[PDB]
Amino acid sequence: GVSPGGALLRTSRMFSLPPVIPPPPGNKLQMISERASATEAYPTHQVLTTFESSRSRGDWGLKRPLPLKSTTGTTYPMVKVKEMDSLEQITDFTSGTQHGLTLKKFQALNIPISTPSEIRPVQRSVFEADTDVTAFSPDEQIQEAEKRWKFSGPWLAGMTPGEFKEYLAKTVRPKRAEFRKFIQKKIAAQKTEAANRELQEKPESITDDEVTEYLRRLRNDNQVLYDLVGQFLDLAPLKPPSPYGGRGPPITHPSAGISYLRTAAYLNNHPIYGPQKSHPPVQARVLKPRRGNDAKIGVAGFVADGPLGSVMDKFDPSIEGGAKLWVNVDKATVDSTGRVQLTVSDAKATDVLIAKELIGDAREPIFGSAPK
Amino acid sequence: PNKPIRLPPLKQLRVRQANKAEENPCIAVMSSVLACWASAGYNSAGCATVENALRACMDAPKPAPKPNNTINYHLSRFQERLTQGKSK
Amino acid sequence: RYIPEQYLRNPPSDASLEDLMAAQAHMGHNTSLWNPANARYIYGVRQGIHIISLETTATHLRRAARVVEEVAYRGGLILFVGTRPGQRPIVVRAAELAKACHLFTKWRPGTITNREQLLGGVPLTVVDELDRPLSGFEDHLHDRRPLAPDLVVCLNPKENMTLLYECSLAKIPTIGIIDTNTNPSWVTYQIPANDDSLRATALISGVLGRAGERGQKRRLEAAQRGVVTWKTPADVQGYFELASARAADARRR
Amino acid sequence: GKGRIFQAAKVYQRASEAAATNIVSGLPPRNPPLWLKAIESIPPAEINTRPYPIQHSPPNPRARKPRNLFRPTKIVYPEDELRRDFYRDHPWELARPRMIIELDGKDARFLDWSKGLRQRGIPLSGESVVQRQLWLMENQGMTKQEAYDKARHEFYKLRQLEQMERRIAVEEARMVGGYFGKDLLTVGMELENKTYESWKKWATTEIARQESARASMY
Amino acid sequence: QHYLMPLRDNFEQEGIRNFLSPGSVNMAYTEYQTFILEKLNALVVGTDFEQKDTKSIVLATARDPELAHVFNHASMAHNNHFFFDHLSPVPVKMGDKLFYHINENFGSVDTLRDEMIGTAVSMFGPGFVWLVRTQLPGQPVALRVMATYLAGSPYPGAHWRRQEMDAQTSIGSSPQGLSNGQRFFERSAAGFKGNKLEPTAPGGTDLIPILCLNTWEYAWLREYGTGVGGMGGKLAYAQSWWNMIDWAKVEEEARLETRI
Amino acid sequence: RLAELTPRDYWTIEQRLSVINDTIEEFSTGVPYDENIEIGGKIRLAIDRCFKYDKIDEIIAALKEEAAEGAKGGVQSWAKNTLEELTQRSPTSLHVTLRQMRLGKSWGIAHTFKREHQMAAKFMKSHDFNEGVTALLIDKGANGPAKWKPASLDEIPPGANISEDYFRNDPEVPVLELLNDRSYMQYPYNKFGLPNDYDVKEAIEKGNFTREKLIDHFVETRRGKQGVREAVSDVLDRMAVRSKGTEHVQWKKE
RNA sequence: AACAAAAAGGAUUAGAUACCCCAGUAGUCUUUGCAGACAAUUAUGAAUGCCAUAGGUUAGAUUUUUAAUUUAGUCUAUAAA
Ligand SMILES: [K+]
Ligand SMILES: [K+]
Ligand SMILES: [Mg+2]
Ligand SMILES: [Mg+2]
Ligand SMILES: [Mg+2]
Ligand SMILES: [Mg+2]
Ligand SMILES: [Mg+2]
Ligand SMILES: [Mg+2]
Ligand SMILES: [Mg+2]
Repeated sequence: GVSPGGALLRTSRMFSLPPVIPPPPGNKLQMISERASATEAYPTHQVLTTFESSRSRGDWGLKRPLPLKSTTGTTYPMVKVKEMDSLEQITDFTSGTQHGLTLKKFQALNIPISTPSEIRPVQRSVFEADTDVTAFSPDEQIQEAEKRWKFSGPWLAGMTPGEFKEYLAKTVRPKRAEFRKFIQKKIAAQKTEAANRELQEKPESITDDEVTEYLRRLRNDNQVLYDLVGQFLDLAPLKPPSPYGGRGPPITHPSAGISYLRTAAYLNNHPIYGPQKSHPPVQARVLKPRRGNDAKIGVAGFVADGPLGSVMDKFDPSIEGGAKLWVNVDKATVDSTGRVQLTVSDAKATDVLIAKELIGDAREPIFGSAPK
Repeated sequence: PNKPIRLPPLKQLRVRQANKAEENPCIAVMSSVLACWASAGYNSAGCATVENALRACMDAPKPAPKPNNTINYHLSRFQERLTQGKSK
Repeated sequence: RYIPEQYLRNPPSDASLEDLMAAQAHMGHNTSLWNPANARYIYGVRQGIHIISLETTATHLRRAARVVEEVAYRGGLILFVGTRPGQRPIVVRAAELAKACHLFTKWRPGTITNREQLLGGVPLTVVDELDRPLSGFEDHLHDRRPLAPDLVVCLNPKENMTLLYECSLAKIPTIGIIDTNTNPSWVTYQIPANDDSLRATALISGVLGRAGERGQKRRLEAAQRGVVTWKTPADVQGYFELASARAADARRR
Repeated sequence: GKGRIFQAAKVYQRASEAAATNIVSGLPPRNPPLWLKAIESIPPAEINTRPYPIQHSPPNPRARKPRNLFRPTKIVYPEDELRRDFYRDHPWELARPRMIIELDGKDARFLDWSKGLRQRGIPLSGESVVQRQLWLMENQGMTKQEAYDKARHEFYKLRQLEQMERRIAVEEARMVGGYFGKDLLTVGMELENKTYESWKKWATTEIARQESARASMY
Repeated sequence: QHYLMPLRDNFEQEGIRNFLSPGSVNMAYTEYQTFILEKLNALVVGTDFEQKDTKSIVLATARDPELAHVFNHASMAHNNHFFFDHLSPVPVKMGDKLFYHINENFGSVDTLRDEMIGTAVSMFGPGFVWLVRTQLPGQPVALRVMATYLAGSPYPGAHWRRQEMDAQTSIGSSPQGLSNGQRFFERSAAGFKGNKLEPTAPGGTDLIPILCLNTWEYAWLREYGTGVGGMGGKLAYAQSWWNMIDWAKVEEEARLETRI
Repeated sequence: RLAELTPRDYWTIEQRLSVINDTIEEFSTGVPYDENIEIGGKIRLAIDRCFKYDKIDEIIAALKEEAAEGAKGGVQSWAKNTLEELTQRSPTSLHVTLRQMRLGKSWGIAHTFKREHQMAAKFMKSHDFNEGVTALLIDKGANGPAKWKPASLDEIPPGANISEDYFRNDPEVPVLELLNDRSYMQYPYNKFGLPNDYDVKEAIEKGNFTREKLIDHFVETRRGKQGVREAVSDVLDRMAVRSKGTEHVQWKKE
């Protein structure tokens, strides 16, 4: 019954703009700044592009054409729109290269994302048919639920004392009746197990008496109870009797849609030298030197801890442009908060020399001149 | 804490002192000279370097005025859009 | 299937829903900065702005296009008014097609109600069925008062309301692009659409330009067959009466 | 009343009457304006008549004294819920630029989601996943999660090959004497140098400022 | 979207009588160009190149490494159709002006014949062999032969991806190895830093590809076979191709300055 | 919008219709982009080659040829399907129906209704009508297919004309008395629809248009009526020959 | 305790009851009554039905609680009037 004009808008490109997702979650009790805000952990608005011809006119498929002062001249045309029409009759926009190019930088490292491992390194891919699964069935047993990553219930350890009370009085309290039915289904199957077995050599599931007594038998073994309660509220397992239980489930996909590579078990064949041992190094910056009990380094837009090891010790104003060292990214993963934590590992000497050779800035060429 | 209010309809949105008011520098230098005279004394020896600094300013040429800050022009543009409107 | 300067090199005769939606002719203003009066064209609310119904735009656009055609078919003087940074090429092109007058700057208040002073020195001429000068009206082009547009086609009624008021004050029909926050009672024929878009304005103006062009064509085709689709205006008509009076004296005297 | 009495809707009525008779009683009325006959049979449309707007969602049946009856309603589709879910699971999918500038508007004519994610005219993005998800959920009678899993997994495989081509493309190109320009990584670091040096200057100045400002405390 | 277009003289339905059967031309152009374009469309389905022509994509999408994979499909589609727009249903007689100039740069029509053919087999890889017209500010128009590995653009605006030398066997420890090695790095270092090794006139008019020869496997692996026994094979494919060159059209693109 | 229209009392009936026609075209959303003319091209040509005779026997005989495999027309599927439906209806109605199609082309609108009354009055006494209606709508298709008094057209011998009987008004049924006396031979204003063959023909006999210049003539006269370009193109694909190249276009009939 | 009409002193001033100053009693406060006047004001009696929006704000409610709907108040700026 939709009108033809209303049927075109449903599939229009503008109507496809995703809603502004909540910002990257941070500690609920901090002193965040209000007037000034730095770049976020992950993007929140959709980045836009246009044709080189339509950009010279300021046409971005928006309400009105954007100004040419800050929208033309750059190589990569990227822009974010906070409001298509604000109270000032202007499209409140801003450059989107902060996050747009950071994705391109990270995708130039050629590194997959793997599930974190407690401290024999085992980098298991995130995109697998055994772990990456959201759909389920009620009949499924508790064990497979650990594999999942998208739980409907909240994380108890993460919730604040106020949020916890609200959850109890608005999600758990008005569920006793339904929970009683859930037990009946379990008790029903229990009666069928003995019958089926003896028959080799289900009931209507309506017994309000066994249920009450069934819960009094589990008061001495709280473990099996929580195991059952976690299935009715879809809570992330917390006790070892494990995966991502230290910081809780990932609010997003374990890869967070930043890289879709499954493994890095490849050897880039170099033209002259041949198949190299490790991956090409990457130059990074130095932020917050040791002399804060750790050093921060900027590896392709992201901030990660320095390798476990001058340069990191003290700051040096004389160095122009700042201290820049080469380094190899070993492992990358997404924490519960959504940040992209990189296991930056010190690079080798030959790798840097080989990689600089193509750039043409290598002081001494390994090819030919090198006698030994 | 509440957020900044939406200004009522004003005749003209502007700032009185568009450009900062520059304070005569050595008026402070004179204060130091006067201070030393109070503590040390008028016909003393430690006041030489301070008194000589006061003579240095008057001889030195005054700086040139800064370029006007065009802030009232942009405020007049977005007045009707930022506030409730204009009144007359 | 899309060139930026396609609405100028070859504007379309009629604009379909796709063309109007592709030109952002439905992006209304913010929900807060709306005019409840023109809630008859709004379709819904998305992205915090009012969505103008695509069908409502096409219907009013075709209607206005018919108005421009007839007025040009009856020898009317049309005026295309677009006063914005990037609307100069759009208005000039539309005028060429419809053989009309353009205006891409701040309309001087009092050019219709006080035309005697403003448009005093601008020269005029006298044409005929086939739009060619008629020698013999030299004395009439000095006592004649300036002209007024028989139809104004505004592309930003919200900005310039002094022009549209003189049109209603001087009994002149008008056409305008009414946005979500523009009063629809300022113009005679509304065209609910997005006026802040330089791509929709080029489309709407192109369609109206073709209308005038098609109208002018019919008029000239009917003039070559000895069928004039317009009679002498009242002003010039009076001169003929005076001409015979002065000529009558020569006959007797 | 800051407004003015507009009569743009009555230009024909007023003009038609003024041209009915002559001001000099006892003479034939002069010819009317040239536009009077052009819009004779085209009366203006009705304006300023608040109708019942289109209801895009069931109105609250419990409200006994409803307000805002003449207010346009919000447009919500079933996709909105799905788009929010997906893009929250893949926040870095928003860094992939997406053009919302329609070319001709005829982009929904060749979209058949029964084939797969890849379609004609639209790029592989979260939207294709949602539309594909919605299709499976409706036609194939799948659940929200089930349809989400299937379509989502196809999205991954298509993105993996895309990233593999880039690496293999540049690598293979150099095997036959192919050289490229400055990669994005190197360029990014260069710009930081120019910006970091500017910060050093400002820091040095303000540092010296405080030192000179500390001499006055004593 | 980029869509396949017809061939010059209805070769899709009939094909060249003595060079390629209709079936071979079908699999070579209609069933391959379509595949390449299908991939190309998916790559530029939502970028600035959604409406750009193949050549514009080639030149524009050349230096940037991140878009290397787009260059291949775009360039391949261009070169492929560039190779079919120079054949003819019947052999054409070489133009006089062209015939003369050829001898002045290669010595004879047969000298150039065996050079291009010889270069093909020498490559032992899929590539395109061109016939380029070189010109400099004061130097007269001079022709030369160029070999492009896999997808290689002969134009000077795509020098980054010229791919004229296989680094595998052309860079060793011998005297030639070191020489080739230096050039390889000299180009990379120059290109990376933005320096220009060889000045080129604006508009890329120094080099104008006149004729081409597709040596890819799919083109000839069917009609001429594997080539075991020398009967047919890649060699014969190049030979037969030399008889269908539309020398008339070749002369037109040459645009030789009147000097006779 | 139709309510806003206020015509003048001195406007001719033609003017009033013109205003509405132009107003109804303001709400046109455009014909579908994929749906093609169903009865057009081949199928349309087949209809003119099998529905020009005055006897059902000849008509069905022609369809059988088209249905027979290898027919030049290429409408075999349509032809076969059509026959299946023609052999499932009352044979009496077919003869009677076709009879008035040839006689109704010369009657007036007023005379038509008067004859149809007497014509329909004899159908109430007929057996087919009382049987078909009862066996279809009333029974809701129960008891299987209806049973016409003549089982099939084959039963009706060639030399027998059953059509004539109905076309004889009886004195028992009084002549229909209409509410007025207005009448005519052809519709006064039936030109609002898409151009048909009559319009395209007239245009060619009064002009020197080309294959592409003729389409623009109709698109201009109707000023963008949806489907004019497609309709006119179809007419020029069935009854238009390239007699003098692109210079002129003539009809195939000649 | 403090403040402070009155009474009184010191100044100012042409004169100074005054304004200013040193001090100072009723009174202000507590309990029980009288008294009933106020710019006791929103210069707008109380109450009911009804009329288009926007930006804040107060106490709640609902929700995909991020941010939007919504009930009852309050205050700015407007449309029709
Ligand atoms: K006193
Ligand atoms: K309020
Ligand atoms: Mg606007
Ligand atoms: Mg006191
Ligand atoms: Mg009392
Ligand atoms: Mg009081
Ligand atoms: Mg009272
Ligand atoms: Mg209050
Ligand atoms: Mg007020």
